[PDB]
Amino acid sequence: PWPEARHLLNTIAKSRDPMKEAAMEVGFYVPMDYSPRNEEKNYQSIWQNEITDSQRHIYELLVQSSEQFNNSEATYTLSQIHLWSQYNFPHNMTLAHKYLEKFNDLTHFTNHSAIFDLAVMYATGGCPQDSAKALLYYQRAAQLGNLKAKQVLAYKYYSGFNVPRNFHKSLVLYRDIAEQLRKSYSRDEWDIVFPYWESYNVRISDFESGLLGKGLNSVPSSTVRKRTTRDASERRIIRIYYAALNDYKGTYSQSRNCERAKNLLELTYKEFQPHVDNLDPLQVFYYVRCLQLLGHMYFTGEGSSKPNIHMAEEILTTSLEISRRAQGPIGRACIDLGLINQYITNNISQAISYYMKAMKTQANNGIVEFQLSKLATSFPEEKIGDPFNLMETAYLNGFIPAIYEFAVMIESGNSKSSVENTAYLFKTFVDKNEAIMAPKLRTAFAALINDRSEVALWAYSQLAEQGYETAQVSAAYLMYQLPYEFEDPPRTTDQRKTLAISYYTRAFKQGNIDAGVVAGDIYFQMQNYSKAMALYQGAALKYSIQAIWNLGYMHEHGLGVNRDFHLAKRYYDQVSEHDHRFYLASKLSVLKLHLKSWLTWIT
Amino acid sequence: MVPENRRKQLAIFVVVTYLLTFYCVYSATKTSVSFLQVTLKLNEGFNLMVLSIFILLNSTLLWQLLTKLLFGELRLIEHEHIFERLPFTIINTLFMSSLFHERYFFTVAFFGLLLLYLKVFHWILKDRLEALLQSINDSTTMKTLIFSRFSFNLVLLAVVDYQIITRCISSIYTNQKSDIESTSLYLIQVMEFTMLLIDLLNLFLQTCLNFWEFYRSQQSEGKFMYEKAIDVFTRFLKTALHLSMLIPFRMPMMLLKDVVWDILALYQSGTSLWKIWRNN
Repeated sequence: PWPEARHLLNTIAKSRDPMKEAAMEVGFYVPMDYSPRNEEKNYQSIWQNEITDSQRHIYELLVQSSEQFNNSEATYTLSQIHLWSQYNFPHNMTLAHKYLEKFNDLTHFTNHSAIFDLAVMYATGGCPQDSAKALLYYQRAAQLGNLKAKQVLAYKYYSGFNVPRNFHKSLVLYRDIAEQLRKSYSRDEWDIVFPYWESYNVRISDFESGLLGKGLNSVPSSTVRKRTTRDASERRIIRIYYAALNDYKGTYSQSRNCERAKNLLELTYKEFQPHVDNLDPLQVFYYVRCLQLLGHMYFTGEGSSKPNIHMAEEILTTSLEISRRAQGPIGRACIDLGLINQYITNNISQAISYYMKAMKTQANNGIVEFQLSKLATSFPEEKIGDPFNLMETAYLNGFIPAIYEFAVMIESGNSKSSVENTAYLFKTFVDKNEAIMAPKLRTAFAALINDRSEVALWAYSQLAEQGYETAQVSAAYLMYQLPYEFEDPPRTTDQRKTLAISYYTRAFKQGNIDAGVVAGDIYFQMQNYSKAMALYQGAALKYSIQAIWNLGYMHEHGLGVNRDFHLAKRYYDQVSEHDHRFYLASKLSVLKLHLKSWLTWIT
Repeated sequence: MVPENRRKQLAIFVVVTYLLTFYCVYSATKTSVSFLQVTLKLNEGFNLMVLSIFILLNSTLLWQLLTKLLFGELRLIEHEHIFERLPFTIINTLFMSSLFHERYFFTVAFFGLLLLYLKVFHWILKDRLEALLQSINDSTTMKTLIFSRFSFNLVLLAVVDYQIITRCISSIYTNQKSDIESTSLYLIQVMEFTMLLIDLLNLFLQTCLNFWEFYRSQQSEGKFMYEKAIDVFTRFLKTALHLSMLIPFRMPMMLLKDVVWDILALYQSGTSLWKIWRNN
């Protein structure tokens, strides 16, 4: 029965990620609490009304094929439907578990994706959790050579979580993963221009207010790109340039579209070329900026079938000439010029000149130092800096292949090669390449902004194990957010909270701050009062204001420590000092303290 | 003073003020996470202005009731004196408050409002003295009881100003810190307070002079001579303290503003001194 099943399934288009369809021509809701009864009843209603009868027929014949015959191939697809909620079917967390169980019985530990997902479900206790089976499955999935498995094992051994700490195994695994990832790239993309894959590494809950409040969180908000912006003829150039830019660098709600921007740039350049002379005051600036952008787009080849090297070079020389008067920015233009004449043509001296003329610019990120280091390695008699210093600069700036080359150089030589540093480097590289390891962030956002919330929890939970602190905070926040005061706390189960606490804790220990505060507040709500002091002190040590004030608050009441008002007023002075705007609050708190003091003096 | 329709407008104002402040507090509350966040929210401009309005109104009401308690009911002459002399000192407080920028915002207006209440009290006390002099009755003597009431008012003002000036000079001596601007502010408060104190001393000497005159007339030269003598004496005390305090600091603006009127008063004192030479 499976052949016709497939022939029908070929006609549903499992999922539409709206970030892309929004490129042809907002916000979302997160839930606050959780209850299996509500989920089950919503599931019943969805099965009752929403599903179309053709879906009924295909799904029922799928069930039949998966139950009668151990088809071992309808099993997997039904699994993926029920788990990632594709083909307009809803999320169930137990049916997926049962079907993965049957699949793993069938394949006898031979298909690694299923093994990985099963290990995740055994370590999260979503369905109780037990680390032993989880670690065994991670080992078995490393055997077959699954990447994410090796990565999560490395992250586990490197953070000391759930097992004793070890740097040797982590370094070995990270070197292996970096080797494979380097092998995954071609020579052109690695040398000439790096493929531009959109980043969705952002944490959730920054489009909204934030964590633990507004203007109170120490770590800066992380939303790198969202709809960049800033009267008849004048505003025309600003509008057209911003249209081009926002259409090139894709946003979070709307992904990128290239051919539109290409046609637009071509048209505007061809129509504005003859009489550029009269745009002297400011329009020349954005005009030459548009020229630079269009030239880079010609050179790379995106939005077209193939790059046009000669046209790009001509337009680039013209734009440079125009920039010479009014001395506009020359970063990307000279960068790309140096790039072309180094590999396309073999004229190297002019390339060195262009590089040295563009080194101190701002638009360069890491490419220049990389090219200079490689060239000095190929021809050392040029007396052009020191390659080690070039690699240090590049790595400190944030160029991806620079990380790998710098790691190789620093391990091959002494140069203070502590194993910790090498491990940290390789881990940063693996985490940051982000194009083969964690592609599911895009899928996660897609599922999020079409209201399918649970599957987003699943995806971020799977990622969080891989070490992406951003995934950790996003998952934890989706499982528990801090409630507005004078309002009931969330109504979720205990297991949900005892998982969220661990996620927040690891997120804190990775380097983030706010997670520590929210973890302390969670322990507070659960009325531990014992470990709370630990986390709050760990947050205070890094100059977190809310943590200080809360430590003062917990000291002054009898919980834990017993009413040492002296240290209470001391901490209130601490918080009043460390910042300015919060004077009034610390003072009013000390005033309430003194008031309690006098009312006790009465008795 | 207070017309009935003005009292109605006052009722409207106070109730709408309380409504506004409670609504804004509740709004800022329910949309917050912790106390500290709602504090940072209240510190925002608009709600800050609303709370300042509330504080100002309640403080003025408290002060008005305290005035009712101390001076009982005010006469029309006193009220006219107030309505006439207020704006000069009000603009002077505006000058000294705008002398210091956003850094010194709250405590400046605090102490300015305090000293404003004090100078108003001083003027009312002076005019009440002048009334007591006009309405004086010789059917009884200047008994220790009526004199005790009046001098009790006087010594209340004297002691409160003395405690404040001593607290402030102690704070100045203790805090020889980097914020010398705050110490200068404190010394400006001291200057105003001691000007008020010298007003107290002058009026007190005038009262004792009149009481000793009463004493001599009941039991047993022109009093104007000794009156002018004490007035120029107190003016000398002012000028001496003003110089001895403002020179140390080396202030460019308050110095000249005070000393120009000081030397005009000194010109008048030289005239009165020549009159004394005439009667000498």
